[PDB]
Order: sequence, then structure tokens, then C-alpha cells
Amino acid sequence: TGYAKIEITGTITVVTGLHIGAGDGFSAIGAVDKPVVRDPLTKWPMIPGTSLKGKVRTLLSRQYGADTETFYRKPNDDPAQIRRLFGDTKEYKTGRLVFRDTKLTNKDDLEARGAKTLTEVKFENAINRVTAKANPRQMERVIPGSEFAFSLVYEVSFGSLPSSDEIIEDFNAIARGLKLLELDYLGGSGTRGYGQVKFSDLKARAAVGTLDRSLLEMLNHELAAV
Amino acid sequence: GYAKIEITGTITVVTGLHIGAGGAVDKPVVRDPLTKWPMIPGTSLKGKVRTLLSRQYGADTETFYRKPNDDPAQIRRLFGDTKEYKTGRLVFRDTKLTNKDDLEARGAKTLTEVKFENAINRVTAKANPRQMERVIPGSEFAFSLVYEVSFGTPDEEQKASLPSSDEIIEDFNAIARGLKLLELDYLGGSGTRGYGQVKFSDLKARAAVGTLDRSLLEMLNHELAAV
Amino acid sequence: AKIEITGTITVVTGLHIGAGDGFSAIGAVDKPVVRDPLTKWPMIPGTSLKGKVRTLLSRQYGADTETFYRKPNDDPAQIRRLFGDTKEYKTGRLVFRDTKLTNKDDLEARGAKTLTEVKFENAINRVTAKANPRQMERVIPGSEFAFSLVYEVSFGTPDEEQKASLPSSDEIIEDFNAIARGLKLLELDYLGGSGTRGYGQVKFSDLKARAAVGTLDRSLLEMLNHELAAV
Amino acid sequence: DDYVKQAEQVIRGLPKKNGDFELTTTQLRVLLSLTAQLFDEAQLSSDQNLSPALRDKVQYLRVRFVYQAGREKAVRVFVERAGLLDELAQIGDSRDRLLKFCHYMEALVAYKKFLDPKET
Amino acid sequence: YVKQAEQVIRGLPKKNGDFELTTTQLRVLLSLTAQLFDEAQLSSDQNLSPALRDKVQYLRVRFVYQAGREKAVRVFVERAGLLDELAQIGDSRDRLLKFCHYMEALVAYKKFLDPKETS
Amino acid sequence: DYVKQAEQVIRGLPKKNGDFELTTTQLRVLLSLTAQLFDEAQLSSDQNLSPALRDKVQYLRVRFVYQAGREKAVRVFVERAGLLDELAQIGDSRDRLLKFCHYMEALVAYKKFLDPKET
Repeated sequence: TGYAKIEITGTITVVTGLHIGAGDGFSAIGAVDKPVVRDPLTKWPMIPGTSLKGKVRTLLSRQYGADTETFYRKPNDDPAQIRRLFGDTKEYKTGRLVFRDTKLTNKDDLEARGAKTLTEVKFENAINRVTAKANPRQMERVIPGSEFAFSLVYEVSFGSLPSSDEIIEDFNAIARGLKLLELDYLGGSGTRGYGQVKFSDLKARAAVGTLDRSLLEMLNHELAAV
Repeated sequence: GYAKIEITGTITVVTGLHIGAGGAVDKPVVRDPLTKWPMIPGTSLKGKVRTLLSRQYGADTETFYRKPNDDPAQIRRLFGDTKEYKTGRLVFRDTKLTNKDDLEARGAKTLTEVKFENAINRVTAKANPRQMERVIPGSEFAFSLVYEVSFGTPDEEQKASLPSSDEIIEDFNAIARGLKLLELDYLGGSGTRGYGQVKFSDLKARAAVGTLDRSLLEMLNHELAAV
Repeated sequence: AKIEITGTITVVTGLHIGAGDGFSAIGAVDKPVVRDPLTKWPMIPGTSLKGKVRTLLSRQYGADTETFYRKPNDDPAQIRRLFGDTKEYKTGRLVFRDTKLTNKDDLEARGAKTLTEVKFENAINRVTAKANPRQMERVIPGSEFAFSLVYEVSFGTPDEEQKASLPSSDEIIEDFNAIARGLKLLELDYLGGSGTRGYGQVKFSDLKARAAVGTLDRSLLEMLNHELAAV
Repeated sequence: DDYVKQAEQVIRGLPKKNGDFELTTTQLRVLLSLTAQLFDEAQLSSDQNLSPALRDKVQYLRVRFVYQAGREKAVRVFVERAGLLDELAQIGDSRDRLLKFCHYMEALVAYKKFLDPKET
Repeated sequence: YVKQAEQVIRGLPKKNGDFELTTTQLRVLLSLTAQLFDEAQLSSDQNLSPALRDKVQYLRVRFVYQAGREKAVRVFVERAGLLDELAQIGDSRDRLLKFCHYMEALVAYKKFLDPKETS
Repeated sequence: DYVKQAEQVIRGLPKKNGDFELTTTQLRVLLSLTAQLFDEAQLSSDQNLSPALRDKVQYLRVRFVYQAGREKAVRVFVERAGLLDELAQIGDSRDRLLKFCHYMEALVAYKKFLDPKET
């Protein structure tokens, strides 16, 4: 019952496309004007942990809310049971879940299956109901087979400290909150055939600190489950 | 948690289907570029039912509906808007070729035809060819979509307006008449020549996550069989 | 607003619709016939079925005094009201289907086996005392496809220049007369091509109509059937 | 299983006496077009072992080859070289041979047309 | 063998003012070979599984049967040497791809020396 | 002068119809992969090519001439700017490869610039 930094492994994988975009990046080729969040050095697609925060921040605020019904209008209006992971200016807290960045791990297998350009240009269209005129566009998204790693940590009780159960159900609140996102969109152009992701191999461990015995396999239960 | 309710289903084509996106093959289907299979995007299934379910509720009691955002309440409820926006309620999954094996095991080999055509100009009756590559007419796709309890994030003053089951059970008729005409109508290009008669099969809603009661969901499937 | 035209089509002659290159091209002659690519049954394409009705109607619904209708976008505005063009950007109200063979489990019990036959033809060309071989292919004339098409009416407005281009219950009957005289000559002209050889006559049985969606006039859709049942 | 290589040499066993062919492709359209029709539904059955409604259907293809063998002497040496009627005895066991037989049969047309002009 | 593709066009008949082959003549080839080697990429093992060692043998039936057509294709295969290396394929994945990469380099050129003027 | 002379040829290609017949949308398959080449050409430390990449400048090379024949503006644009010759003498090293990835970058930015090109 001392210190613990529960590190979380796993591999996310796009099943559909993914168009989490960067606005005005500097890719400079053409209709990469709707780019993806790339690496600046390797120019490989990546995923900010802000979005993996800012989707599980959003899509648990309306799942822990929208049942308690009070709409949680601001990212401090959210209850403690979300923001004690995600952080608040109310209690000044540092979060408790460092959602890390992740980038393109298996670029090697994507050259093994012959996938050529790593970013496929999924065309779309605009039809106006009176003119029936086709207004095209060149929207761009990642290859739907690529896979990114998954890394979050979770600091233990520090402040006179969250007890054993507060580790359990709050970690279970992540796995409850994660399977939502698996059945939800993630990237840009939601609701329209993009941004669906698949999660796998999500386990807990004691990367550092004196993690306990009973309070680990309960945390390897649901996150390995969902 | 009043969470998200997954409607599964299955589309199977009855004739060929052709979603262009652009060997010397000119007009392909949308090729999922890893596995090179055929895919059906969730954009030609949202942007097409918005051209039908906004000509069934509307365009019968004399609505002009000139832009994609003048649509009524029970359409812009579901399909999302920029102005009122209770919730964007229709997440459409993209989908790919489900049975590559049975399309291969039962004889067919090339997965995409080259169906020809011809032009004849009655100045001189001269032949000008054309090739419209379609899908194989037995290519079954999986078909998923999720509904939710749709708790409003309102620009309007009606703050925290949670849709109850009676607003939900209207939408399954909009799910019904969304796809009932879609089985009757097209999906793909080469318009009004016969391509894209589809047949939506094995439609089922399913409370994936949420606190939906037992009585409701089995009646929500009653609209799904009405197509 | 959608109204589907149920039907059934039966061929009485040989039919050589569509050769191209050969999807299978193993067991056929150099001039093949199109076929259902999963099952290799000779279908009917919805292109030439539309590519016949538009070109039969440049003789009776026009071309009166040496007007060619030289490209079919110069069709009269009843044809644009059914099929469509780039002239008014209309969706078209005549959506066909692609029709495959249906009586596979009937034709084998009525004594036919091969499902198509290469009728050998001649080309007696008097050059160097020869009768030129040619081996065009027919289909069995006891074979029955199915038939369907839907009419649709955008009762709000189908165009832009006017706020109302809809048809009410008055415009449908000139369309069904254009269905009547549309399918009229096709009952005695060849459905496919390669004419002057005894091809492609078909007899539409049960050419009824079912309203897909909406409420319709009870008297209308059955007197509309007169223009259906005449041809 | 390698009988596609066999069709490279068993076509040269055709007795070609003038210097020209004598078993041209034109005589074979009552043969090669009728083996296609059973083939198209043979694959369509999901079951490996056949139904008795499908065991008896190959028998008409068998006897039309012996009708042609009694008709034409060229077909009579065409069969007994490549052993068609020999492989058409145990073809009522399972379709895998029946699949491999027509696969063999399609290869017999190939080098036959490779040495034929075929101008239309 | 990408330089061979410029070499083989130096032998095909163009003396009559125009060209003999198209992509339409060899169209049925392209519905098979492009379908073939895109099932060879997803192959993880080096030796071909038996499900497509016959599919490359399916092609070898077709190529010579397609070579039994008009004399436009008579010059084409033997000046390309398709068949002479197509029997070599039956074991390993690598030059199976370079077989397809050769003809993909070929068919990008063989109708594509000015077919619009047909020159 | 390779980073300026892309201007007198982006002028030199003619349009008389009012709009530039070479659309910038006409090259979204040549220039979605030439990015992926450039993203790993520069990550290479060695002066010569990697063995897995000299085919990549060949695999791109046929896609130039394949999309050359498929259109009529690209049919004359490529050899007038001479990307066949600069790809012919490129197989040694990345000395001329990164000249090429900025020769096209000199040509896509100019073709964006000499058009109205609303976005």
C-alpha cells in the first residue's frame, strides 16, 4: 500500500479510416490540406493523447452524466469521479492519468502487406437537393490497417490518500469508459464512416512502485476484458 | 448510464453496385487499399438516406428544401446539424466485403466485373463503348450503426433536454422508412440504369451499453422488420 | 411517392445481348453473351433496356419533319421528365433494374438443357466460291427472367428554376402512355441488337403496379394499368 | 494433379497428317460448351460429397463423348489419349476430380488454338 | 525488367500507320493478374499456399488461350516472354511479384504509345 | 537552375479554354506516394540507395508513364518537363533523388500559384 505507477500497455488499431486533423500543418503537397496528425520527423501518422483524453473526457461526462442528468456544462462542472482522473482547476489537481502520445508502430507490416502510401485519399461529395450538382472534395485519412501502441499511466494515492477501492472502481471507470470509445468514433468527420478504432492487449503491471497483490488482478480483469 | 445502443444488420446487394472514387480500369469501386477488397463507406449511406428521408417527411407537403440544412426536426435530430444540434445521433460504420471466402468458394474469382456498355449517336449510329465495373451481386457486407439516448447539448435554451423512449421510438420508424425506400432505391452511381438494388437483411438493434429497459428494445426491432 | 411496376418478361427468340470480351470466355464462341457473374446465367442489362426505350421514342414522339434528335439530350421534355439529362439536372423518374434468369428449376424439366445454343449461321459472300462460317450464339426461347421498375415523384420540387416542378396525379398518365407507346414497338422489335435476324421479341405478362410508399388515388393506378396491359 | 503440363504434349499426340490439323475447334462446341454447364453449379454446391441428383448428371456428358467417339475417329483418339472416359468412371466419387477434370479439359483447348490461326 | 518494356515496343507491328494490340484485347488478363498478386501481398509465408499455385496455373491456361487470338497477340507474348518465365513461378512469392511487376510495367506502355492518334 | 526553370514550363504548358486543363487534382496518386518516398529517403543515412528502395524509384517510375498515357495533358507535360530523363539518371544515389522531390515540389507549388484555385 505504498507507491504505484500502474503503466498500461496495449495496441490500438484503426478498423475504419481515421482523420484526426491538424488544421494548418506543413505537409505541403496539395490536398493534404486536410492532413492527419503526423510526426514532424518521420512524417508517420500519430495520435495525440489530448484526443484520447478529450474523447474519454467527453464521452464519459455524458455517460456518467446524462444518467444523473445535470448536463455538466463545463470541464470543472464534471463530478469528482471523472475529474479525479482527468484534472480540474477547481481542486487544482494534476489529473491522475497521463495519457501519452503514440505513433505508428507497425509501419513494417504495412510494407509487408503491400500498402503503399500509408495515407489514403478517401474522396467525398456534396449534392444539393435542388440543383443535384456534385461538389467534390479530396478528404484524406490514414490506412485502415495501421496500429498504434497504447500507453497511459496512473499515479497512486498521494493526498490523506485514496484507499484501495478508490484504485479499483476508478480504474474500472477507465475500462467502462474505454469500451464506449471502441464502439464510438475517434477521429474527425465523426458519424460518417471514419474514426473507429480497435483496442487489444490492455493489461496492467507494476512498472515502478510497490503495487499490491489483490489490487492488481482486479485491475487486470476489466481492462483485459473491455 | 443512459449510453449508446448498437443496431447491427447486414446489407447484401441484389444487383451490382458502383461507388466510383475516380490496369486501365477507369471507374472502380472504392478499393479499401490495404486488403484491396470492396468497401461500402458510411458516407454513401448517410448522404444517400439524407436524400431520401428528407424527401419522405418533407417534399410531400410542399417543402422546397433548397440547402442541406433546412431539413425538419426529426431529420436534423438524427442526422446532425450545425444550428439546433440536440445530438448527432446516427453514427454510421464504414463496412467492407464480409464473405470473401464464399464469393471465392462458390465459383467467382475476380471479385469485380468489367460490365460493358455502348453509346450510339443517331447522327450516324456509331458505337462508343463504356465500362462500368460493379460489385459481385452476391457480395454481402456487414452493417452496423449505433443509436444513443441522445442527451441534448443545446444552443437553444432547452438545457438538459433528455430524449425519452417516445422520442426514441419515433426514430426507429425513421430507421424503418430510412432504409425501406433505400432497399427500393439506389446506392451507387450510373444513375437510373439499374445498379444498386440492395436488400437489407437481419436488422437488429442491441443495447450495447446503457440502461435501456427490457420492454423497449424488442419493440424497437418491430420497426426494423417493417421495411 | 414511389410506385413499383411489377412484371415478368418471357423471350420468344434468340437473344445476343452484350458480347464485349467474355467474363468466362472458356466455353463460348468469339461472340459471347453476358451472364450473372456469380452463377453464369444470361441476365438482361438495365442499360440496353433503357437504351432501347429512349431510341424507339425518337420516331413516334418526334422526328416529324427531318429532325434527327441527333443526340438524345435533344429529346422532347417528356423524355427528360422520365429519363433525365444534363439539360435540367433532374434525377430521372424511371429507375430500372438488372434482371437475371429465373426459371433455372423450370427449363430443365421442359426438355431444354444447354441454357444457350450456338446457332450456326452463314455468310454467303460471292468472292472465291465460298460460304463463310460464323457461329453467333442465341439463348433458349423458353427462358423467363423477372421484371420490375419503380416510378418516383418528388412532390416538393425536383428542380431549381421554379419552386415547383412536381407532378400531381395529372402528369402520371402521359407518362404511362409513354410507358405504353414506350414498350409497344419493343413487343415486336428486337430487345437486344444485331437486327434483321429474328431476335429479341418479348411478351410482358402480369405488368401490374404496386405503390411502394404513400397514399394514392384508388381509381388512378388501375386505369394506369390499361397503358401497362395494352403492351 | 500436374495434368496442365500433360495437355502440352497430349495435343501433339493428335494425328495431324496433312501438315494441318484435323481435329479443329469447330467440331468441339458440342463438347466443351456442355462441360461448362455442369461446372457452373458444381462449385455452387457447398457440400463436398455430391448428392445423387448430381452424381447422375455427369452421365449425360459421358455418353455424349462416346456418341462423338462413335461419330468421329478424331474424338475417339482424343479421348483415349488423354483418358477422358478413363477419368469419367470415378468422377462419380467426388467433385474434386470433376473440378480437376474440367481444369484439365480447359487446358486442352489452349495449345490447340495456339497453333490455329483464329481470324474472325 | 523495366527496360525490356521499352525494348519490346521496338518489334510490334506499326508499319501500317497504327497499332495492333490494345488494353481491351488483354483486358481479361488484367482482371486476373491484378487480382492475383494482391492476394500474394497478404501472404505472410514465402512459399505459396496451394490455393493460388493453381491460380497462377489458371493464368497459364488463359495466357496461351488468349495467345490463340488474332495476330496482334501473336507478337505480344513471345516478344515479352511471358510464358517462358511463367512456368517458373510455382514455388516462391518473390519473382511472382516481379512477373506481375514486369507486365504492369509493360501494359503501362504497350497501348500507351499515342493511342489517341493511334501512333 | 532547376528550382526556377519549373516556372517557364509551368507557363509553357498551354490552356486556351480559360481554365488550366492540367488540374492539380490530376496528380493525387503521383504525389501521395512521392511524399511516402521522401519521408524515408531523408531518413536514410547512406549516400547510396538502400536495397529495398531502388525498386521504389522504379515502382514510382511506371506510375508516371501509366498516368501519362491515361490522360492527354499529363501525356505531354511529363516529358516536356522531362521527368523520365531525371528518373533515368537517378538510380545511383539520393543526390538526384532529393533534387527530384523538390523538382516536383517546385512544380506543384507553381501550378497552385498560376491558377485561381479556390480552396
